[PDB]
Parts: sequence; C-alpha cells; structure tokens
Amino acid sequence: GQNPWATTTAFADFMKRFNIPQVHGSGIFVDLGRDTEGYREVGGKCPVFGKAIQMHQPAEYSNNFLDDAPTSNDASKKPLPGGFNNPQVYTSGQKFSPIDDSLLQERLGTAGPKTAIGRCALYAYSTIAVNPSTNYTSTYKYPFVYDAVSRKCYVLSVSAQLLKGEKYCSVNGTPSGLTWACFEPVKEKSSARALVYGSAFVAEGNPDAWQSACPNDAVKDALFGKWEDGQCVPFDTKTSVQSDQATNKEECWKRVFANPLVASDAPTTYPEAAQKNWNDFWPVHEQSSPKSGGFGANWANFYLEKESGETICAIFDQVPDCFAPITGAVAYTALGSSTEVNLPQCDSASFIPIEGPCNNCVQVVTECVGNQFDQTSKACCT
Ligand SMILES: *[C@@H]1O[C@H](CO)[C@@H](O)[C@H](O)[C@H]1NC(C)=O
Repeated sequence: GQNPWATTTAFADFMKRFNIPQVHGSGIFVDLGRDTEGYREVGGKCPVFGKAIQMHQPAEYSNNFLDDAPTSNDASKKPLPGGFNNPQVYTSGQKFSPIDDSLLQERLGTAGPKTAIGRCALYAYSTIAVNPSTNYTSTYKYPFVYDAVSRKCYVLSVSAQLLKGEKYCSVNGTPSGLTWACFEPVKEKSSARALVYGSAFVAEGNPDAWQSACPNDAVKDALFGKWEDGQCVPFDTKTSVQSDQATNKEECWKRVFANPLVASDAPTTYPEAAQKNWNDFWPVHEQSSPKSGGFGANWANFYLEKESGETICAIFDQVPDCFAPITGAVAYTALGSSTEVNLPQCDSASFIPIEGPCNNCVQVVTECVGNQFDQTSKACCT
C-alpha cells in the first residue's frame, strides 16, 4: 500500500506545494535569507498571503507601513513619520511606488507576467535600488507588497521586518525620543485591503510559478499527515510543537504564522548596539545572521478533537507527505491565505483502494468515492 500522494502527477504536484523548505527556502515570519553588498536581503520564493508589518507609532501618526518612507530626517520628530514604501519619483515625476496593476501590465508588455503577484515581484526585481546611506545605486533587491483590493503594487525600500526592545525603538511613544517606532510582522484579514508580502525573488525564473508551486491556500476538509503503515496519519497533539485550543480556524491561521518556532531569519541574539539611524532601511548582514532556510514549525492542523469537544490548532514542524481527508478540518501554513481550496479530485473508476493493517479489529482504508479522497476506519474481524 503506497502513498497515493506520489501516485499521480496531480496529487504529487499538490503535495509538493507544502514542502516549504524546498519551495520557499527562506524565513517566513521574518525573511532575510539573502545577503548582498553587506546587507540582509528578503529571499523566499513564495508569496506570503496576509503578511503585514504592524507598526507602533504614537496615536497621532499614520502608523501605516505602506506609507512613503522618509527621504530626509527631521531631528525634531521622534519617532520619524513614514512607512516602508519606496518614495523615489521617476525623472518624469511619477512615483516609483505604489503603482496600479493596470499600469504595470502596460509597462511590462505583451509578454509580461500573467498574475498580479508575478508583475509586482518582477517590478520589484527590476527596480534599481539605491543605498539609503551612501545614496549610490546598488544591486540589492527590494521586497514588495501587492494589495488585491486596491489592485496596487508596492515596492518597499525598507526591508526590515522586525524591530523590538526599548533600547532600540518606541511603542506608542514610550520610551520617548527614539528615532524608530517598533514593529513586527503579523497576519491580517481585513475587508479594506488584502496584502501579499514577498521577496523580489518570487519573480526569478517564472514570476507566475507561485500559483502552481506554492502553498497559497488553506486546504478544506483535510489534515496534513505522514504516510505510515498504509494510512495517512495526521499530525496532532502527539507529534506537534504546540496544540492549544483555538476559538476558530482563522485564529489558528494567524497563530501558525506568529508562533515562536516558525521558520524565521530574525537574529535570536541581541548584540549590545547603538540606536539605528533614521535611514537604516536594510538590516546589516553579520557572519552570525541566521538563515532558517524555511525549516521550522510552519504547518498547522485545525480540527475538532473527537475526544474532548475542543477545536485544536496543532502546529508542527515536519514536512507532511499526505492528506487525511476529514470533514470540517482545515490545513493551514504560515505562507498561505485563509481562503480554502479542495483536495484534488480523485478518479473513482481507476483509483485502487489501499488497506492499512488490522489493529484490534479496525483497519484504515483510503479510497475514491464520488471522485473524492476518503479515509475511513473499517471493521476487519468478520
Ligand atoms: C543623498 O542625496 C540627497 C539628495 O536627494 C542629499 O540630500 C543627501 O545629503 C545625500 N546623502 C548623503 C550623500 O549623505
């Protein structure tokens, strides 16, 4: 009884998507998987759906990270107003960023990318960066944020994703006098905007590949598992890094992204250091800069524990290689959206059913019923 998820091009293409260290290959919470010219550079190959940078400027401020980043200091404003958005104008006087997707389609041409995410990544990948200190052109690549509501593409000249600690930044104006307010990445689900954060390297090769290669969506009525003993066995309390209750599935979706063990390239140590300058837009690359490579607790199973009446978010850190179809369960990642897709259909006419071994008169049977994957227990003592 072989893993049917390797048994078919369509099943194998679907499972491959969830091999995150392979297909993404960089941090997810904070992505700093590359370095160039001495700076940490955003590097993952997969778009990160719903990723926003939460800021903490005092109440009167805009506190919107898609705001123009500052072009000059004002020593008299602490913290300095601004977001992460690249604020350069073209010599025509048109802004670099944000740009309407409409226009990008025009500017990329007849053979440009067929997805808004591919366009926005390519647009970033093509943008000639400029050192925010020396003021000289650089080979550094900016990350991007596509907003699927405004249909606008943003290129961020600020590539920093996580700034923390009262030595280095203010929360809501405390301590006072700090140049930078604090900030950290968060999954958001808002009706007003629908964000996708990515490195420019989404564009590299085929900018549209993410659609097919990456774990863009939650999987409905299925759990991530591991094939063993002729059966998909889902990850649960036994085999997870945490498995606390969640009030609802969206909370689980947010949790996996924010969880302390998610693949992340943030420095785990705190070098006694002076305050960042107003224009330290890019993290400096140090010999000890961590690279998760996208290994970590990046997957979450959301299910109703039959035993206890509670919904569980079971976050785990193994690459899964099958799905257990279970009605009402959801499989999430730190990369994907909370929007839900089905398991690939299944061909009932040819699909060969696979039987687990009999243990205590119950075996697990995987079949195709009405063209859908089915996993059930079956009595096997007469
Ligand atoms: C960078 O160029 C700007 C002009 O846009 C200038 O105001 C600033 O002093 C320069 N920064 C340097 C070279 O320190």
